[PDB]
Amino acid sequence: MWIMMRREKRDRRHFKRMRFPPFDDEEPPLDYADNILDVEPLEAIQLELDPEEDAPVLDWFYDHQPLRDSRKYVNGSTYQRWQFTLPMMSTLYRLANQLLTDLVDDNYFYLFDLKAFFTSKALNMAIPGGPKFEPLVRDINLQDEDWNEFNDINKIIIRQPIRTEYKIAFPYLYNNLPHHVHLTWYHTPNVVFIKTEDPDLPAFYFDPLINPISHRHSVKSQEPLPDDDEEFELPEFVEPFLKDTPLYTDNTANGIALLWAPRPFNLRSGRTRRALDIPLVKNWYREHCPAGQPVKVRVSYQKLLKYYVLNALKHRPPKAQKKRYLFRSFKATKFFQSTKLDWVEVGLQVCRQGYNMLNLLIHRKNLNYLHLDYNFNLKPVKTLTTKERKKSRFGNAFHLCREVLRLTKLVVDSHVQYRLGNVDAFQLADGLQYIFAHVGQLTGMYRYKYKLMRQIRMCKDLKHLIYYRFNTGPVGKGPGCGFWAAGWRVWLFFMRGITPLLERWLGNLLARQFEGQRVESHFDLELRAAVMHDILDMMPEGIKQNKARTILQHLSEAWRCWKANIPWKVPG
Amino acid sequence: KDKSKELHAIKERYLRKFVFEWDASEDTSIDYNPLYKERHQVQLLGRGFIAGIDLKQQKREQSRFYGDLMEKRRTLEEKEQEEARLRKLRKKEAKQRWDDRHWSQKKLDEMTDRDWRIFRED
Amino acid sequence: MDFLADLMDNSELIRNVTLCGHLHHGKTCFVDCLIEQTHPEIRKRYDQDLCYTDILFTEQERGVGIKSTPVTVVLPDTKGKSYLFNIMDTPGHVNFSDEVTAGLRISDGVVLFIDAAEGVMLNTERLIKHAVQERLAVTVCINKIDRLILELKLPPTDAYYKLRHIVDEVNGLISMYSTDENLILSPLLGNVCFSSSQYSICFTLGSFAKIYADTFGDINYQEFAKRLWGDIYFNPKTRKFTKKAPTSSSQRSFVEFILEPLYKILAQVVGDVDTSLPRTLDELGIHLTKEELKLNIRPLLRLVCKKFFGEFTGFVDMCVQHIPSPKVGAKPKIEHTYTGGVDSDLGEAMSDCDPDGPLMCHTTKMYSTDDGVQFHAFGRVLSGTIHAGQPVKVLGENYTLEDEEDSQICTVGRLWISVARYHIEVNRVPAGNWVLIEGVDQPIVKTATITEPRGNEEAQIFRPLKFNTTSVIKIAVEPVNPSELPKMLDGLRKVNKSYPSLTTKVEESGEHVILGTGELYLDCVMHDLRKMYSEIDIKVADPVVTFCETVVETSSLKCFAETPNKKNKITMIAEPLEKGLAEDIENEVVQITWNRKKLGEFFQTKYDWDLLAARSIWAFGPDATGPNILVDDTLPSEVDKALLGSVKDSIVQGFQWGTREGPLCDELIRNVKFKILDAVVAQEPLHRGGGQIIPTARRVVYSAFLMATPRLMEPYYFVEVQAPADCVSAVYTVLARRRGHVTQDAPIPGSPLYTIKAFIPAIDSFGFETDLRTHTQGQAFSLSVFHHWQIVPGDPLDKSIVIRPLEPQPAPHLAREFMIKTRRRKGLSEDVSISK
RNA sequence: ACUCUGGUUUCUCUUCAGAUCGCAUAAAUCUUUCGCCUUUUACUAAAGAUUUCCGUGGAGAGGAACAACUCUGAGUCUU
Ligand SMILES: O=P(O)(O)O[C@H]1[C@@H](OP(=O)(O)O)[C@@H](OP(=O)(O)O)[C@@H](OP(=O)(O)O)[C@@H](OP(=O)(O)O)[C@H]1OP(=O)(O)O
Repeated sequence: MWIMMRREKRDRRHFKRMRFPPFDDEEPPLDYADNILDVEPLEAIQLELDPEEDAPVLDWFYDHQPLRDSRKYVNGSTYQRWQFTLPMMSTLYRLANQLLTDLVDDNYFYLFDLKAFFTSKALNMAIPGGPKFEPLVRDINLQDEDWNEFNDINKIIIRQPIRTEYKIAFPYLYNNLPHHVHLTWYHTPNVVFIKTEDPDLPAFYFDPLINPISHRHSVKSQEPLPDDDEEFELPEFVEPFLKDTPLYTDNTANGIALLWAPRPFNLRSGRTRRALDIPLVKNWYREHCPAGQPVKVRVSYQKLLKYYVLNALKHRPPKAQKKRYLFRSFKATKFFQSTKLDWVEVGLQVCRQGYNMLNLLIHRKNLNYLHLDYNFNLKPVKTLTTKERKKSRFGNAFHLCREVLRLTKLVVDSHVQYRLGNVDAFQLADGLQYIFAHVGQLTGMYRYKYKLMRQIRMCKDLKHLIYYRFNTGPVGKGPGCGFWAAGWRVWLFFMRGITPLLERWLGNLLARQFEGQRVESHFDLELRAAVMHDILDMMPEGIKQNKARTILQHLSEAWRCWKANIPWKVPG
Repeated sequence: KDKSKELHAIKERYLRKFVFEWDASEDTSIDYNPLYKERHQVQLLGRGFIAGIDLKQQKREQSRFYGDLMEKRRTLEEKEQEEARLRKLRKKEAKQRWDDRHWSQKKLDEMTDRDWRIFRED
Repeated sequence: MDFLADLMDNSELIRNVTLCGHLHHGKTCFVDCLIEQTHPEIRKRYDQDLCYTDILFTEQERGVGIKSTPVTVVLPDTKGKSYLFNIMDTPGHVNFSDEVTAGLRISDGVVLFIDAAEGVMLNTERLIKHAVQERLAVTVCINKIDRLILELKLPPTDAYYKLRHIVDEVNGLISMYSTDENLILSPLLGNVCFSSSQYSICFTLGSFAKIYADTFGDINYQEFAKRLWGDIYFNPKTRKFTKKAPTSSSQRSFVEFILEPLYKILAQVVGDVDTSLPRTLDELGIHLTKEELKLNIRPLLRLVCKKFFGEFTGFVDMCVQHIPSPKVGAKPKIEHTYTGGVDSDLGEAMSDCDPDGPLMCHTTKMYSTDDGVQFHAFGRVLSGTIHAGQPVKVLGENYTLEDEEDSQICTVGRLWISVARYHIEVNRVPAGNWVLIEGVDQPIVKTATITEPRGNEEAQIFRPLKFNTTSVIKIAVEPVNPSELPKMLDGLRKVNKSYPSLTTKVEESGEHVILGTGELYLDCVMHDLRKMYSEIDIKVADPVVTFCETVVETSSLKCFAETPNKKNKITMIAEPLEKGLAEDIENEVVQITWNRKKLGEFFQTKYDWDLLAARSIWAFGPDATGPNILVDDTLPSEVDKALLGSVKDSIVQGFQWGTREGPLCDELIRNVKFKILDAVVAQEPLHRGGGQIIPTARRVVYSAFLMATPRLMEPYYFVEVQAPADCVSAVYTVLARRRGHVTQDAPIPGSPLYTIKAFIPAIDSFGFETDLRTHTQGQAFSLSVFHHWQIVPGDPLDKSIVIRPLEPQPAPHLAREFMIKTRRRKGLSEDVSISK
């Protein structure tokens, strides 16, 4: 997809960004039965596969769940623990060369490892390509260490300044107070690998990239050696172990080149991951630097790395659970049914369901001067008198729910536009990327939860990362990028974060029964209450219990006397 | 200007508003010395290329140092296949350069339905 | 398990080895493979290297071995005979040369490791020299053979060419260091092994002949083990090995019957793993199940090579018959190690390694515990037998027969022989073996001769641990809060114990100074000092370099010195030595133990010194190997020789200490010749005591040095870097920034990597190891080690030179800037005065 | 080359989770430290400690589908 979306952006001199919202207002979403069901969908974005090379993946490459039926490759319909042959894996690796840096070792990540970033954070220091962090401990006084006879300038020889990366490589030599510091010097022997470029060549070839050995025989540095027919003879049976098998097959160069492939492509087999959990451009901002790119994407690189390092550092092991699935209990319940359905139908269904929910929440107190349209915009039917304006107000939770519903409605309507032939597949992808990269502009949800700015900025940073890698060479600048999966996942992690908050606020709101400077108030009232409770408890239950106020007054008088430092001795 | 900057750095060491665009003050790549201002980009034996950047753009942008090294070391007996593979590549991406062509020099018979949509969009 | 102790008792089935080699050459992985061979429950992770011997945490995080680790293991041989192996896998970093020597004194065998794709490197160039100088049998094991196939993809003929080029380069290079002509290494002879640690491949020609014999049968693996390596070939029709080519497209025997099958099998397990893999395992007898065929390529390769080759018999029989046993290697070890040599009674008692003879075990390491309180010494019992609870006598490094005060009688608490992570407690350790002695930490720093009490009356000590490099870099250490200073004194003592060349020192200004070899070395030692021993906070000064003081020309006047009584008067002249003479002193080429005739002929021939003085040379600088020299040049008529011979000792005593301190600042004096032109000694031994001569000796030495034009000598590190050809300019630009200069830039044969050898000032080399990799984005890499000393540019004693606070000065000011701050660091006066 | 050998897939229930549960990564609450500081609701950005959320591995149990085509180790491994 990356290799082709760069071509239609180069082929289409101009590109038509799909309208947003792609649908009109005050108009309900189109019914699935009458329009979508009959219309034949347009062709999807797909690369024609060369049967001469890509044959191992030619049969199933663009399926919904590839090799789902093949019991040989996958375990079954649960779709976990796939097994892939080497031709298959080599073909996939060659096809994914546009999304894979050709780094064999990790020595290129000398001071851009996450351990070095942990060190930089714990030292309040920044690698030039690395992110900035707040100090772990302020230690401003420790920053203001006095001019002693130890750190005296006149005793110090300065030849080359002690740069930050020096103090990071050796955080126990060049600096002081190295708390919560990590070490990394993993200079793995730099693997000397020369990937083949000739389709036709011996797999074990002495390509000119290797300096010649230049074998010599000038000096008679002889060794114990025999002559011809000298007290030795070989049996006729004995031979080299492998004579029939060739020295190198056709799948030898691909197999060897597959050893030094990135992490996903050095596995013969492995478990299945979700679509959310695959960061495609993860190995892009992890790179050392952008090669001569402007400031607004350099800062994007540091801001991506900052969040990456923050997540790596703040990571915790998942807590032990009991595995109570949610939809499984729904299937157990008599109130739900299962059915295979088209996704676009599901979106048009959920948009109506959420619109009905929000209209019910609006008409919960029977205030007819607030109206929700089909684009999830809450508008007054008439200019609001102040009493009615204040009377019809909703907390941040309702607005957040409405705005996330607007986001999902925008996505669903874009897909409907694709299905109705209103836009092209390229146009659909570009529109989806614009939605997932400009949620703030399209939906004002950040005005109802400030933390969203992070995600907002995160997505924009991702855009910059992909664009500068997308608009390269003859591509030019324009709205021709549809690499939406980079920023698409972020709003889903935001979704899993906010799901219980809304599922709790709505539950409190949509229920039969509704529910909705403290230490100095703690030990005064509670202590006095406990004292009075005990005294009245052991005090006899007779008519004498009229003396409760007397006991309280005695307590107050004793407290006053201690406060007034005056002798207090009640005689009786 | 490197000297004054590095001496200044030595002296440093030893002595409501919903904005989405970041600030330029969070940039950290600023360097006072050349060895980190201009890092030697990994040529990666010339056969390895950065992921996001296009391939042939890197090839023509490359320092060509390994190109001339190969020109020096390669012998005539194994240059024929190099020339043949290079010309075959040039031909096979020339297929894409000519078959997949902009409508500005595609005639009506050459112009296809996809090219028709390209022209109408324009 | 008890068979371990039974074999422990014997002293002829035991080998003491060091798997010394360059940085990251698979030594630790080799020991890990041996452990995986012996212990079945210890299985390496699929991806992460287990690194069994890397027991301390800092090397588990930095990825580089730091401290040698003992490994005691029973290994079957090619014929199946068990052998007890003592393995000292020394750290490979050149800045960690301490532990190589520390493990080399207590070992008889050297098993070199060379990367197949890297060839001979900087480190190995010094280990071959060191092992030859310590008189050990040297054996080479080219490790990481897989790199020639799975990474380089060389043709098998070119793979053999690379292997022979790295094999003969070892032989060619070692011929300079080894006087004897029995030290020629070749796999056909049995000196050379070939291995890939990651995939557990390991073989000598004998072992592979054993595999073929195992398969086909009726094969004598010795005769076929011979006639494999070399330029000879194999004739498929006559079944005979011939020097000449049997065909036009012939192939060497080694490639034809060893390298080619390896190529084919590993290509079949990395290519066509699904189609032609069962076919190539049926042809080899390797039967595998379904579940062990579903792994990734690397574990599958390791498993298949384990099944095919089998146990590590090639290394075992390579080691057994090519390094001497302790009972055989004791004589050279003693004549090079024991101070008295073999001649003394104890010396002769060592030539046979009698388990019941006198016990004078030698300890050369300190392996701390997990709490860091007590230090478990590690040493070789060269003779005798030790027991738990035995009352033993620990000697020292300054202990002599006359100085009986440098010893302590201790109690050996427990005894256990250690193999990396787990230790095996034993009540008795016989002779010729290794042991961690416990409870002897108190009276020892570094080496010790732990011997019998009141049983070894005339026993001497073992020679001090001589190193290959020199402790050059110098860092100041203080506590953050001086209220816990004593907490840091014991930590400094502990790190001084656990680091053979660490040199703690307190100077006049109340400054604590730590001496080390390199940046990584000091990083590790201070990490130990902080998080391990002291568990307090420590301020560190930025690293500084120790300097030296020298002369270039004779003094303008014959400055002299007299005792306060104004009776004795010594006049001396300081002049430089011949170029290269200083090196011929530090290399032990000539000693003070030489007779007069031999030294006279030496200086008459090699240095054309007149015999009138060639037989009148008293001392050689500070200590014994000091590069300076004291020369007696007074005419006999004016100075009575009988009267001279009384102060002949005291003058040297004031000179061997006079050159150690240095007048300019507290730095060594190097490359200086002292001529005495006049001596007026007291005619009576009353007023000419040491307390009067020695101050006069140091004063006249300082006066001659100062009147002679003085200079500072800075130590240059010899830096090799390996980078691809696209980064060679990226090394030139960096090295030109730090006053360095490149000597050579040689491409490594059989690999695109280069090797740039250059010199760089040690004070200018701080961060260069990081200044290079970051500039080349990690492709280049550098290693540094002290090479020589050079006159610092400029005159150190010019008053017109102004030292600005916080910016580098040009070259001419360096000699003035370096000492003065050093003087300021020493707490001395601002300038130098003739009175000093 | 004789034997017995005997399923995998799928959907649930119940627990245990050491481990990158996850080669991915959100939100909330609380306690400190800053920033702001004009009150909640949003925040600020680091630390620590929690919780819910999207997922996961293992073990067992119960059904359903290939439950019956197989298949695997064992063996005396029978010219
Ligand atoms: O205005 P600039 O800062 O120079 O950047 C613009 C801007 O994008 P950003 O401002 O987000 O970088 C454009 O529109 P907005 O994104 O502001 O709406 C558009 O970006 P889109 O394609 O996302 O609309 C365009 O990009 P292009 O030239 O590819 O059309 C380009 O962004 P880049 O500077 O990242 O190229």
